[PDB]
Amino acid sequence: VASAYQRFEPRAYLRNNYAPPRGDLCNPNGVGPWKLRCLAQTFATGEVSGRTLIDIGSGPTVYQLLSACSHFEDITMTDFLEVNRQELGRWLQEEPGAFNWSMYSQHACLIEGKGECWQDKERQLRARVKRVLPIDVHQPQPLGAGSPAPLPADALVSAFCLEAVSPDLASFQRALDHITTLLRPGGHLLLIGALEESWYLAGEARLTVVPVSEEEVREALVRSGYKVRDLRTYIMPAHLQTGVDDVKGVFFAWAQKV
Ligand SMILES: Nc1ncnc2c1ncn2[C@@H]1O[C@H](CSCC[C@H](N)C(=O)O)[C@@H](O)[C@H]1O
Ligand SMILES: N[C@H]1CCc2ccccc2[C@@H]1O
Repeated sequence: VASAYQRFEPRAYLRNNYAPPRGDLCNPNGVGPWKLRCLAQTFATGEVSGRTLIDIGSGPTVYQLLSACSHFEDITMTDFLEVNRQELGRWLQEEPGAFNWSMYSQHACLIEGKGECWQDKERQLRARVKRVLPIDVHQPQPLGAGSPAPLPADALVSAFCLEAVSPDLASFQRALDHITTLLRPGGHLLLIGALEESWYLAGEARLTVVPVSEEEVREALVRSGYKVRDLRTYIMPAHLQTGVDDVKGVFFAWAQKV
């Protein structure tokens, strides 16, 4: 798969998944509002706390950290591609042509409901993201040996990565074992991913995906040494079925390392 991700277009991917219709957060029944709600509700329990946190396979997105950022002071974002990391930095610095995550930032404020303004939220996130590093979940030591990243992390967040870089179940399983080592025993893992998806586009690139079920994700979290605190499913409605992929649903898992 690694070679397929070489033709990956960050802007095409962002437009396919974070721009209307999926990027229209006005409909409370959309996938965006759901993902944000899961993340928000989870961090609102105050069980996922700590000093450091790592985002595995950040890609060119930041929504996966909006609620998280206020509970951890050292945030590490990662990704296998220079192009993505470049895109991340473009938003982190507020340079020209960064992607606009304001609609997302705003809804995270809505959902959390602490009266915070979206600029302060975006400001906090940009402040707590200390670094954007390269990563390969396939290497049994994903980040490397002398990674500038604090290890082990207190928590982990990963959205649409593992199943999007694994040819089959076993690879998905090992990939989890790999990143799972980056997590402190007792730490927390927040995994978001596609259910029963087998491909999705990113411009000229056509990525292969491993179709997984909710049950298969659960058993994989256990086999990796986690206590599944929560695991819910979102069924992709017709209006959000657009051709950019064949995803059937989206899963959210809150897992704690034994
Ligand atoms: N071997 C590998 N290990 C880790 N990440 C990889 C990888 N191969 C590709 N990736 C990256 O995994 C990402 C999958 S797309 C997911 C993007 C983002 N997390 C979101 O929620 O939308 C891409 O950014 C891709 O570059
Ligand atoms: N990889 C894709 C899979 C389908 C999907 C659906 C809603 C939100 C994100 C995504 C992933 O980026």
